[PDB]
Amino acid sequence: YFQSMMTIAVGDKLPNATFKEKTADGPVEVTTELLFKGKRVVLFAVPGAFTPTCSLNHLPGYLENRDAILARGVDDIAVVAVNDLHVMGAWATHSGGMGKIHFLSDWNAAFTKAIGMEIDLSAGTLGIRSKRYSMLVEDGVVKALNIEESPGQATASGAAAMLELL
Repeated sequence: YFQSMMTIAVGDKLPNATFKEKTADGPVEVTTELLFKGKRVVLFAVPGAFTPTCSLNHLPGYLENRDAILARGVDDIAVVAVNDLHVMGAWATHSGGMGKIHFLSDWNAAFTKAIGMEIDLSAGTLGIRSKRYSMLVEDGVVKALNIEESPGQATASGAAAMLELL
């Protein structure tokens, strides 16, 4: 039932998008151009801020492995979620990730939908969200892509697995 006409893959360019983000300096708007162009970026997506797999497992892994990741030729790290910007900002602060990593709000799932990564987690009270995935993006181009078949899993898309790819 979901649109699979386009499903992002290795080799594809990311569509243009804008993300809102609460930084310590204030609320800002991040474009895909600004984020990705001329850069090697690790992007991971989570079903939901403050949800257990996302908060206890997926994100802490990237925060624990941040320095090791950046030291392997990566300019930036971002997490994206279909959450509003205030929840994203609160999650940045409470996870201890504020200022270490981008926290990108894809509130209406515009980006997520565009790349064909929607998932229905209605039963868990989440509604329409992003699949869990990680990707290595080089000047806006997908070079490595790890999509979880199950949102309760975070290994293939985890920081430890990403480090092995770099």
